[PDB]
Amino acid sequence: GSKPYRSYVLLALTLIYTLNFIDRTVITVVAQPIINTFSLSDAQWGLLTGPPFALFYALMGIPIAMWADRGNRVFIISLCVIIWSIMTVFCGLAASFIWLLLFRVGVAIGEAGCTPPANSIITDYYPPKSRANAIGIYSMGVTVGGVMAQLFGGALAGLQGADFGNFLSSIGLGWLFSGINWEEVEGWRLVFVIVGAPGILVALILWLTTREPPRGYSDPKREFGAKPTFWSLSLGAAFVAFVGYGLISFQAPFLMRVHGVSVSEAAIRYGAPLAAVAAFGTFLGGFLSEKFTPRFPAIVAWLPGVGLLIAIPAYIAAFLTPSLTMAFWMWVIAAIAHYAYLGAQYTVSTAIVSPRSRATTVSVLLLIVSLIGNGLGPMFTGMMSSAFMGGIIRKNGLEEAFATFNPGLCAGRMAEIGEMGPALCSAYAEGLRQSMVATVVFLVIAAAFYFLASRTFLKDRWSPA
Repeated sequence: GSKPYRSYVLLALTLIYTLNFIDRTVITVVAQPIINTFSLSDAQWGLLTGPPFALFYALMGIPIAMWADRGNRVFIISLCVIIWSIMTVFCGLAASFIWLLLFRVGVAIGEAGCTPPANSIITDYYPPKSRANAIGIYSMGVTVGGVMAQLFGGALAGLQGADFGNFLSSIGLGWLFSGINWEEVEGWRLVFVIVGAPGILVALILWLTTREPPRGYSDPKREFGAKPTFWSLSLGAAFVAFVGYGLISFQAPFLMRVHGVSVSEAAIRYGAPLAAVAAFGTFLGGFLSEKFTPRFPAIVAWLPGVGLLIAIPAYIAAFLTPSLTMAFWMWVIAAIAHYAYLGAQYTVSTAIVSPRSRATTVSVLLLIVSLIGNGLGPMFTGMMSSAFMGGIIRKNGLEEAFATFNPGLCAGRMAEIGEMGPALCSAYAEGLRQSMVATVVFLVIAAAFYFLASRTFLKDRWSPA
């Protein structure tokens, strides 16, 4: 590399990764908007925000990783950056739920090929003396990306299509002003397009300015599978992630339906704070695992899963509370406890395997936590929400009214729904509220696995003696 040049390459890659997480998570900011537009079932929203990232890892990251090792240059990143940028603007342009769902899978496929190349890139650029600093910096893209998604998404939502159309026209793009009724363009479309578009320019800049480092350069010169502790730590993390993904996927719809916050406020005043908090708890739980190991590992107050068990009431309080102020603060407490156990299980998994094998140990564990947590979490939370609403409709005989239900009318056009419109809106709020509570009860399943891990830990532990 070179004293400031490789630092530029590192910044470029970290920015890509931040943008990767911006595109990935901004979908949760504009949830209810997309739902209103297509009159989607919460079951459908869970489907859109869950299983499509079965293609992110299991069916694409493993292929692309192999491609990077025996493949081509920086091109692979800049190619993927364009793919998931294009697919993100196509989401803005989606005609229907299935088109939206297809484009989303495209984003997933594109993002699969971000980090595996970027790790190799950094590794060859950086000397072992400082590879870990570089990679830690790069990793910050997740935290920054999560918080930026809630900030940029929040800001861009509530931009009127008319506003954007005037802007485009004023900067010389009347080729887009003509043919589009900007007054009827939904804000969530501008979010997707404004967010995804500039990534193509970014990809081009990366490709022009970042040189493919020589493989292995660095000029400044699977035993876990046999262990029950590993599979326990994996499942408990997949259930901690399950709840996290479920909740994030419906976080803003909840806050809107139940407390009447605007899309922007949902994302700016709650979304981005809680994202930071969730990262904070994640780092904290790994830190505490490292700090408090006085020749005593798997550290945790006796009855290991009890910290998760504390998060469950804090969560349930937040959901059931009529004060939004207490909702936020209880949620902050609950996220800290909750995401702590995420980082704790990450650290402990490296305690049961030889150093040479920690990479593949964490890789498998994260594949598991993705497929199960991201793949099922939102889908459970959606289905239960739809189902819990169903039960209200049955109990109150709302079926006839519901047949003409369109979530969007709840905003201010409840009379237009019919005689039982307000009933249906409260059912729409309560179905989700009840599912949010059901969701976090899965932290019982998670705590159960954490306990099971502590039972087999000291047999499966790794010691250098």
